[PDB]
Amino acid sequence: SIFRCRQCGQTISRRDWLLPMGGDHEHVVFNPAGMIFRVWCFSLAQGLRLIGAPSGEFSWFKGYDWTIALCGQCGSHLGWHYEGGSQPQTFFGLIKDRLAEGPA
Ligand SMILES: COc1cc(N)ccc1C(=O)N[C@H]1CCC(=O)NC1=O
Ligand SMILES: [Zn+2]
Repeated sequence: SIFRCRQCGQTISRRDWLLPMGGDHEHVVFNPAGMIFRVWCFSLAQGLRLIGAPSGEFSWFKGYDWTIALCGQCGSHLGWHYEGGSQPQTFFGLIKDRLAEGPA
């Protein structure tokens, strides 16, 4: 039911907050460095630190700009916050294998 940071246990999100963007909460993507991510979209998340200002470059999600989202506790890269778009205006794309799932 709750997702925590796999490295340190910081409280991050909830299964209840999964968001099906374009029909699926799961999206498999690669960046310009060829890294493949299995990204789960969430309407809401907490315990992150968003670093820098948003960028639209190479955005996986049409009409959204991204900011890097670290674990606010341990600084591990957990995904991205997306903003600037429509319906919803914002959401989080978190890297599923960087989270741990477990009880409330
Ligand atoms: C400018 O993107 C990068 C450049 C690099 N040299 C290395 C990595 C990234 C990177 O992971 N970009 C991601 C951000 C999220 C997004 O939606 N799409 C991406 O492609
Ligand atoms: Zn952490």
